[PDB]
Amino acid sequence: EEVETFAFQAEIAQLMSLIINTFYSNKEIFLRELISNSSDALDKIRYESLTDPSKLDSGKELHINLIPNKQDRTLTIVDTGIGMTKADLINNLGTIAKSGTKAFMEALQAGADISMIGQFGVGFYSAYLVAEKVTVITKHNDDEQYAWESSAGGSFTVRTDTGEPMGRGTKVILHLKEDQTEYLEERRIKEIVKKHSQFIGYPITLFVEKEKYIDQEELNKTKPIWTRNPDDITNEEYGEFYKSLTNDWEDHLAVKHFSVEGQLEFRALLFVPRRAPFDLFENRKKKNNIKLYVRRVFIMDNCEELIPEYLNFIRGVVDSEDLPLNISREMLQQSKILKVIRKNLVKKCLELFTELAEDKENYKKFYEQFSKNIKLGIHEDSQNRKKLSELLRYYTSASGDEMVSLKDYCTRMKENQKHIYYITGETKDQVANSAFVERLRKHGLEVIYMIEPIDEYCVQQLKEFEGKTLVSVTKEGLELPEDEEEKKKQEEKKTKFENLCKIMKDILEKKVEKVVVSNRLVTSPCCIVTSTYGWTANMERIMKAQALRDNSTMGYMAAKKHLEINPDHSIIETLRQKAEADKNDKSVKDLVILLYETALLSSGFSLEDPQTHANRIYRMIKLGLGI
Amino acid sequence: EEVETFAFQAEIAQLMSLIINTFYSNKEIFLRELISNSSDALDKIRYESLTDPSKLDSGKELHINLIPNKQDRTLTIVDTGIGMTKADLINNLGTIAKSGTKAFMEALQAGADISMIGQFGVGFYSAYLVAEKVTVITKHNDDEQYAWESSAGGSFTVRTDTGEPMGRGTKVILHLKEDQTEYLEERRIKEIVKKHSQFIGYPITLFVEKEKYIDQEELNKTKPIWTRNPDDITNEEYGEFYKSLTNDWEDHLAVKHFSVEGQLEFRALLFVPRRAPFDLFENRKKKNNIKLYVRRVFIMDNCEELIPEYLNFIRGVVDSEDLPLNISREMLQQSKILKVIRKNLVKKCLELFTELAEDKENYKKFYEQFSKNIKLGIHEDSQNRKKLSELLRYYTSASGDEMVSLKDYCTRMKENQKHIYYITGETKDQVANSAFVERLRKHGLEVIYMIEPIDEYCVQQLKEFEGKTLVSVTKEGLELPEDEEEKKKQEEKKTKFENLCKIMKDILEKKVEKVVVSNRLVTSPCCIVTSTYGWTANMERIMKAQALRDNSTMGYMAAKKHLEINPDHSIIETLRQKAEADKNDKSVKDLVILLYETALLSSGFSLEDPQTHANRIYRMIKLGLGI
Amino acid sequence: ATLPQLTPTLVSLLEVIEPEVLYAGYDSSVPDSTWRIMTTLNMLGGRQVIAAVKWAKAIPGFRNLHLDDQMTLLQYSWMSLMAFALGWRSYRQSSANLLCFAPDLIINEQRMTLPCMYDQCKHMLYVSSELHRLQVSYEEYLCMKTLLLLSSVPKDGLKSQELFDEIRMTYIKELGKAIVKREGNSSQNWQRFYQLTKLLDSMHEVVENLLNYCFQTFLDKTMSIEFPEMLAEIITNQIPKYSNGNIKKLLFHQK
Amino acid sequence: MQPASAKWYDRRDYVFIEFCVEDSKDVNVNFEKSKLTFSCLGGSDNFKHLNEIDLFHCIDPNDSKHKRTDRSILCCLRKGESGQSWPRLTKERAKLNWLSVDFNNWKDWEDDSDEDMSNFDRFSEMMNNMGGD
Ligand SMILES: Nc1ncnc2c1ncn2[C@@H]1O[C@H](COP(=O)(O)OP(=O)(O)OP(=O)(O)O)[C@@H](O)[C@H]1O
Ligand SMILES: Nc1ncnc2c1ncn2[C@@H]1O[C@H](COP(=O)(O)OP(=O)(O)OP(=O)(O)O)[C@@H](O)[C@H]1O
Ligand SMILES: C[C@@H]1C[C@H]2[C@@H]3CCC4=CC(=O)C=C[C@]4(C)[C@@]3(F)[C@@H](O)C[C@]2(C)[C@@]1(O)C(=O)CO
Ligand SMILES: [Mg+2]
Ligand SMILES: [Mg+2]
Repeated sequence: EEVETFAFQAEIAQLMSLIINTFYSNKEIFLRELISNSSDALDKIRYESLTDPSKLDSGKELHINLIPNKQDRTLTIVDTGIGMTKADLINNLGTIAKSGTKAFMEALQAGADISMIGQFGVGFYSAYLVAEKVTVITKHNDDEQYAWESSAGGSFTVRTDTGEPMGRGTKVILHLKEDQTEYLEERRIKEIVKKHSQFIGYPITLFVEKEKYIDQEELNKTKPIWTRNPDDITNEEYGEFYKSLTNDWEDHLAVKHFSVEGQLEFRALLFVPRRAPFDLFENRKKKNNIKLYVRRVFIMDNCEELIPEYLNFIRGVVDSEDLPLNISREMLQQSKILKVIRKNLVKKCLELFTELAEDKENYKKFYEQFSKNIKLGIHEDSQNRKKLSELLRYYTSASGDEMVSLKDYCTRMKENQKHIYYITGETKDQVANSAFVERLRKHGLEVIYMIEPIDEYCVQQLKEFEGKTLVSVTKEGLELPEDEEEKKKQEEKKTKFENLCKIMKDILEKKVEKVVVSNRLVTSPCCIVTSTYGWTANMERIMKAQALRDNSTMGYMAAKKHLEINPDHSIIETLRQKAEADKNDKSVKDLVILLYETALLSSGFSLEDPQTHANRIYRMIKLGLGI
Repeated sequence: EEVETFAFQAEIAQLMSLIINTFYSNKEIFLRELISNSSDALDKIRYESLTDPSKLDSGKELHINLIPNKQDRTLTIVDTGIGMTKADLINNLGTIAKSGTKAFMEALQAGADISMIGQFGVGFYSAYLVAEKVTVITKHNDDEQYAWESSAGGSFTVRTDTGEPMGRGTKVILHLKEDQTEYLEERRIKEIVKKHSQFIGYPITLFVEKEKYIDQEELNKTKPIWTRNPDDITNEEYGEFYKSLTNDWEDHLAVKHFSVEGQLEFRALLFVPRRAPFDLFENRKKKNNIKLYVRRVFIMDNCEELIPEYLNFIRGVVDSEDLPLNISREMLQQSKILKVIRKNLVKKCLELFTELAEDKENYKKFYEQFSKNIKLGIHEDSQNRKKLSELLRYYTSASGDEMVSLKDYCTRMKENQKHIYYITGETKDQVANSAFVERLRKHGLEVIYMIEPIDEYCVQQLKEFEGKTLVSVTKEGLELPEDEEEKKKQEEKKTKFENLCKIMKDILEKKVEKVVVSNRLVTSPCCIVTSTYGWTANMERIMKAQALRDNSTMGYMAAKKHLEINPDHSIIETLRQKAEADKNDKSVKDLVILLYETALLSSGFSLEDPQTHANRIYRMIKLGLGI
Repeated sequence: ATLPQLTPTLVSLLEVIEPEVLYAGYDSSVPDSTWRIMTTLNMLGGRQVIAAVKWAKAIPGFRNLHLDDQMTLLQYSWMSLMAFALGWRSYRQSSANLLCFAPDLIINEQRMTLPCMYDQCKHMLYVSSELHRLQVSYEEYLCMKTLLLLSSVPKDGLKSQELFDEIRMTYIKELGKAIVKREGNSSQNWQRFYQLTKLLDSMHEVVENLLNYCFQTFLDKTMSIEFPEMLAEIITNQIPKYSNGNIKKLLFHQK
Repeated sequence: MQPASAKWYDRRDYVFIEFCVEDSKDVNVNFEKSKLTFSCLGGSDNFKHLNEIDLFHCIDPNDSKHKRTDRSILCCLRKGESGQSWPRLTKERAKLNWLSVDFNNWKDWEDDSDEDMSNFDRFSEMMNNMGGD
């Protein structure tokens, strides 16, 4: 056979068009591209000066200037960086995918501490997103000053410059399109720089005509500090960084600074604010506050993948030297990366909270603002429930006004306790004075008060703590450590009241699953408890009010109500006597219903048709008044 | 002066590497791209055959075949389209960003009805995301069969083929990398084709060896129908399309098919399902079941930009001939476009709902499943709030079991009604039998019953309907269409009960704002209403249960309670007499508290410390029983 | 205002839905007889199945299946579901040697003398023993029970087949969650998966044997074994489908 | 001479290094228990390349191989100890300017977390693995 061999070619005209029209979605990024090129130019000269100081004889100040001109629609960017020789000017701005920066880095001897941005070779051309024409003036230490010019028409020109000498450096002039003039506004420039390029090692100064004189404002006043060794940073320094980062006035509450080494590497700063913002979980569109940077240029922010929602109050920065960025440099090619970053960020946040917890006063401040986030995390994060649970604090029947940990509870358990007891409800007082704890209190058993709606979702996922199960005192089957004599007496009581249990069930019909004799009450005649599984009275009332709910399921899902009788109450005993004397006594029937409704309310259930209930009360009043 | 002129260059090696390593985030798209190329090839031959039928003498079938081979670890795509001449293999595959498809289109006389997919000239090289060598065999009607081969090493070769003739067509053979063998699986291929290319106009057949024959299965069996004139599509045709698209076992409830012409053009199909999906609200990852296609190729889905959340039950397709896409063809440039599309989709959805509402019982079916979505839309969408309000249906005190519109309510209003009366609450009966509507019923006034938690949000935006304001019957003061004689009687009653009111106020210090004489009760003794601002009893009940809520505002929006007295109630008259006779009579203090607490149960409030209430009752019981 | 949501897990919803234990209503003064016992159980079984229907209808996503498919799935698997309910009750009160059909109807080896209980109980006991061996949790139990409902389909497919499979996947994931929360090495979570999965597949065998027996007592009117009408109808309708191989058994593990 | 640029990644059993020399000539790869040496002439200018890599952890040179294509030279090294973590390729921690991670083929393979178990394809693999328990 005969086989012909060809080299690959490219069509320059279409290539230029694609760069301009299909690579970038946000026109303003052209400014960060030009700034990034400038910081590289400055690093190159700085690097060379390390071994040959004469390199800076042409000028020692390394900085970036931005000079808009509304009188002639241009924007000029000025560097004092290394510049380009005629040959470099032609090869690098002249060639679509040539990167001088990349070549430089490859040429460098390891371990030079240099990190530059610019491996693609395409980016200068983003200037044409807003510019009609671009003019570049350059002076290199080894050559004459030259001017490059192009409208991206497939050609460009080079001539020897005749203007003022720059000493060393570059000047890039964008001749702007008439319909892209907001870029000449002081406000707009500041917004762009602040968002994308504020963490640049060289100062950036904006030159603005005002009434005349030209003002000179440095924009990048805050240094990245996450690049410093953590042990050399004081709290005051972290605080100032934090404030300028978050536009707070208040200081930070807590901070971690750490790094991850390995095939995938990064550094990060995580801050806990002193007050929860006021929009958590309501904003809905804004999800986390962790910004991701590569070789300190901003890449992305509102990324759901970096942090689980329960940690959406952490403010912070993640910075990596090497990530697989997209051609636009606005995203990553490998989403699998985010998963790893997330595993590590979560792990460290939990360490911070654990450490914070050792400072009792600061922990109290923290918990008061973010306890909902912890509880949410327990509900959703199955991996860390074990650790999150140790951060919980609750009021208990024995804590007065302090909130205590589950471990603290455990240290006070009696030898015969096998369970951790708790009650859920609407308020601290409704639960504290509840009938459901009358015996537990009598016996000196401590009960945990859980009074936030979120507690219903949280406790459901806890089940056990350090081997002790959790027991709701509003459920059937509550067991207390008990004496033999008492157990025998309870059996006798169950037997003698069997007849009311039957009669009352017959009267109540479907209003109750069963009627039993109580072992948890002391002074209240009765109460209503729910079945072991599933919903309790509080879960039920909560589910009924979530608004965006399936109404068709509420016809199946309801708490199963059991009525318990206090065998030693005087109402119950006279009731037993009457009920046995006449099973159809109207008086009995009315009393049973009244007790049921009363118990139902005190037990936390909404009362269906409260008007009927009220009418019974009104009749009692009328009787008392002789009406 | 002397100015040199230069042309732009490449750096083919770097360009090739960017295309392969930086442009595409996924890999599955290599199939997407190769199929799209075949589609263009097929359209080109089809088009030419329209004026010269001899062009199909070489073959009449226009189709695409996919043939994985696990022994060779290759994947072959076979086309029957126009093919390439030696010159084209070299110019089109050997030149980056050259596009034959684009040139073809430019050379056509408008308005030829051909619309091809392809402009950029780089998609072919996505083949190297999974290959290894790529071999292309072509046969064009005007030339010999040739084989092109490359491994993207900077060069490629061309030789005259010697193997089996194809007649007419293109064969692309991808050798696969050792770890890319997942793309040879039947399952994986089907998933990819369905996701991206199910609406390609030519049939695609997958050839898979099975126990000892090749199973030939067509994948793209369903035609896009949105391209057809709406008047030519029967409901049955929409039905089958719909089921194929959604996998429902039943037809859509309603469909709207429309198009938009202008500087932005598109066609779309929007379907309303017969059943709300379970997890409609609850699935937080999938929202907005509207897919966006460009020139019948899938671009994106699950985008928050296309339609409001409250219309997320609508299934559908938007297909646009000329949107400006990103180089990856995964996202749209100029995202502001999506706002226009959104504006149009919403108004057309509302148009459809209105049409359904105008004359069908099917509207009841619709409403039964999606009334929540309408109400939510009222809460969030202010621009369409008026339209949305007419889609609401409610039970009223005069509708029996029918739900009626606000227009129907208006139709039946008395000549003296300047207001639309409504009540909110927990259940239909709890509301219907409420004390708050006793007098309104006496006068024959209709009251709207709102019993879903979502309603409490809806009513905060609806202030009036057709100029008639909405008034809650549980608020501080009602205007009733009373007679003049009735008005003076009300004044007489206020006067005689003034002393009682001040006495009760002192007894109830900080439990009420004031005690006043009622103009809304008939048979019930007192009840509790709330101040004009802020929350109603039902709103408070709901807000307390939202879990992810800021508790600090509970003492702010709580609103205040007012107790209203029925001056003609026998309890109240007895009370007035006693209270005036002795202000400090203990039995008065006790009666007043009991009435207060009872009033809170009839009105929608929880009691604080309900145990106290229960104890008051237990004492009444004990007295009745002689204990 | 805004409306942020927080939802319960499927497992907790299943905990709510799960029906109560029914009493047999057996008069304990009545002497043992093989047919008296079986009749009592059949009448109980009737009540349990009725409840099972109500139960299934409440399962999230089930309701959106074509109604005909819902009925089909219930009939095809009703025996599997009952075997699990029995398993659970015996395991939880184990007593490895007793079957807990109902409170009151607790059957020991000396009561389990019916020729079928002297034979077929080996399978009923097997299920209890396996739940015991693996120390199955309640949440795992509920997840598995739900999957049994979805284990048998017509060989010709369901009218709403795509949805059926989506639902099946949902419950599969829930199982896994119930396993994972037990903590331990990831390989242990996979072993446990594997083992529970094997247990589910093994119930097809259990059911097959029990049904063969059932059909025989159902049809053989020689014995005084009565059935509630509902079961009799179900049994009648399933015998000819069963016998023709028209029912496809789904397995997690092929072998 | 200059080093060729290269990318790397790994898996439980193997370490992969790709030397990015297009149109290579005279490729010589020396696999030693603790060291990898690459030598290549190549590209349009016949530039001489040399890469001496002192490895992080030992390999089995008798189960190591390479394949030259027109686009690149891929070397596959067998880890001396299966499951060994390789946070870096080399023994020393100095960054080498010419070496980077091949993120497109990077995988967090040392991750056996309880992701959704099914994931039917992942699942099936795991059931086949548990089938060997
Ligand atoms: N202000 C400058 N001073 C000196 N050299 C410059 C300047 N701007 C650009 N260059 C040269 O032009 C080349 C091309 O830069 P360009 O911004 O187009 O690509 P890049 O930075 O290499 O790629 P990327 O798109 O990844 O940023 C650089 O590699 C550099 O050699
Ligand atoms: N199967 C084929 N049959 C005939 N010609 C083909 C085939 N595949 C590719 N070509 C030719 O090669 C050219 C390059 O195609 P490629 O897919 O790289 O780019 P494109 O489709 O033009 O661009 P895009 O990235 O926008 O899809 C086409 O314009 C076409 O002329
Ligand atoms: C061996 C079979 C299997 C039995 C059943 C197994 C499952 C089951 C569990 C219960 O908790 C109550 C009843 C049932 C549903 C059942 F116990 C009875 O119905 C009788 C039954 C069909 C059977 O005993 C007969 O065939 C009797 O004719
Ligand atoms: Mg650059
Ligand atoms: Mg193409």
